[PDB]
Amino acid sequence: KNTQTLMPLTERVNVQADSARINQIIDGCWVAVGTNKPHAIQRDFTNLFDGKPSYRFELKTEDNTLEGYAKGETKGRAEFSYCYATSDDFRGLPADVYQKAQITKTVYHHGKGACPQGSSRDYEFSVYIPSSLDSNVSTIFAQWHGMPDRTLVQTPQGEVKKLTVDEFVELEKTTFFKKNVGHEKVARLDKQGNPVKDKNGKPVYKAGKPNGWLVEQGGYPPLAFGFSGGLFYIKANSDRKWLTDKDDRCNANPGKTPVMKPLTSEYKASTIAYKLPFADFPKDCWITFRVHIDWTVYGKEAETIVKPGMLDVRMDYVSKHIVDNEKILIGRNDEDGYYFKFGIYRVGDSTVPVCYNLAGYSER
Ligand SMILES: O=C(O)C1=C[C@@H](O)[C@@H](OS(=O)(=O)O)[C@H](O[C@H]2[C@H](O)[C@@H](NS(=O)(=O)O)[C@@H](O)O[C@@H]2COS(=O)(=O)O)O1
Ligand SMILES: O=C(O)C1=C[C@@H](O)[C@@H](OS(=O)(=O)O)[C@H](O[C@H]2[C@H](O)[C@@H](NS(=O)(=O)O)[C@@H](O)O[C@@H]2COS(=O)(=O)O)O1
Ligand SMILES: [Ca+2]
Repeated sequence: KNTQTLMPLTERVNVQADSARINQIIDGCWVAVGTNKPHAIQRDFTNLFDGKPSYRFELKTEDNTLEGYAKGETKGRAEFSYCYATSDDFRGLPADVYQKAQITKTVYHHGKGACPQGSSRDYEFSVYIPSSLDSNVSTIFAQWHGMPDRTLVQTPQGEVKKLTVDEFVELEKTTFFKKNVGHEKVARLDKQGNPVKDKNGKPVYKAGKPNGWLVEQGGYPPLAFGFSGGLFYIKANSDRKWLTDKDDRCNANPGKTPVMKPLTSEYKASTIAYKLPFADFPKDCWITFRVHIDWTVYGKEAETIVKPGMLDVRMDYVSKHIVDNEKILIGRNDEDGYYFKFGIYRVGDSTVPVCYNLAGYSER
C-alpha cells in the first residue's frame, strides 16, 4: 500500500524483433526483457546506489513464463539488456530495412550496446544480495550474450550457408521455426476449408513436420555470473563451430566440474572460472564487480581458434581478485558480437523465489 519506495517498470522490448520506443527505455540506456508482472522489475528509491535509485528484480515461485529445455521444465526471466535498437537507428533508411530486420530477428544488431568479435572490453556493475535470498536459488544475475544472425542456415541437404535477408524472408513464408528448427508452415483451417484468423483477423499457423532447414539461434551465454547448488559461480562458454550445434550441450555444472578445468566437446568448452560457497558471499551490501574480457578470436568458416581469450574479475565490497587474468576460451564463432544483461534468469528448472538489486553499470 506504500507505493512510494518502489516503481514497477513493466515495458518489455523484444530486442531481436522490435525497435525500442523512447518511452520503453530506462535511464537512457536499458530496455527490459522477460515477464512483465509489476513486481518483476522495479526502480528502488530506498536502496540507493551512488545516491541514485537502484533496480530491484523479483521472481516469485509462480513466475516462470518460459519453456525450459526438457518437456515439463520451465524457466524465468526479468532482465535489462544494454543492447537494443531504436527507430533512430533506422533513420532515413528504406522502410524495408527495418521490416526485414524484424523477420530475420536482427533488429538489435543495428543498435548500441554490443562489443564486436575478438574485441577487448571492460565492464563494471554492482549487485546487492539480500540476506533473505534462499541458498538453493538457481539464477544468473549477469550475463554476456551472443548475437547470432539466423540468416546463417543449414539447408536440408546439409550445406551451411549465409542467406541474404531477402532469401530468408522468403523462407520464413513457407517455414515455421521452432527455436532453431524449421518446420513446414501449416495454416490452421476452419470448416469451410478456410485459414483460421485470430480475433484480430490475423492468420494463424502451426508447425508441420521438420522441413530440414536449421537456422543459427540461441546458444549458451559466453559468460554468466550466478548462483547454483549453494555456490556463487562464474561460467565461461566457447563455441568454435561456425553453425552452432544445439544438440551438443557441453555445459559445466558448478557442483560437478572442477574449477578452471574446462569441460570440452569437439567444438565447445565450458569452464567454471570461480566458485564461492553461498554463505561466504556478502549479504545486504553492495558488491562491485570489475570484469575485463578479451574475447576469443575464431576463424569463421575455418572453425579455428585464432587467439585464445582471457578473463579477469575483481570483486570489491576490500578487493578480491577472484579470477586472475585467466587464459580461457570465451565466445561464439559468429559474425556478430556480444551484449550485457543483468537481472534474473532463473534456470535449471527452478521455482525457488529470487530477489536482489543491481545498479551501477558501465562499459568501456
Ligand atoms: O541466456 C539467455 O538469456 C538465453 C540464451 C539464448 O541463447 C536463448 O535461448 S533459447 O532457449 O531461447 O534458445 C534465450 O536467449 C534469447 C533467444 O535466443 C532469443 N530468440 S530469438 O529472438 O529468436 O533470437 C530471444 O528469445 O531472447 C532470448 C533472451 O534474449 S534477451 O533476454 O536479450 O531478450 O535465453
Ligand atoms: O545443460 C544444459 O544445456 C541446460 C540445463 C537446463 O537445466 C536448462 O535450464 S532450463 O531452466 O531451461 O531447464 C539450460 O539453460 C541454458 C539454456 O538451455 C540455453 N538456451 S539455448 O542454448 O539456446 O538452448 C541458454 O539460455 O542458456 C541457459 C543457461 O544454461 S544453464 O542452465 O547452464 O545456466 O540448459
Ligand atoms: Ca556461428
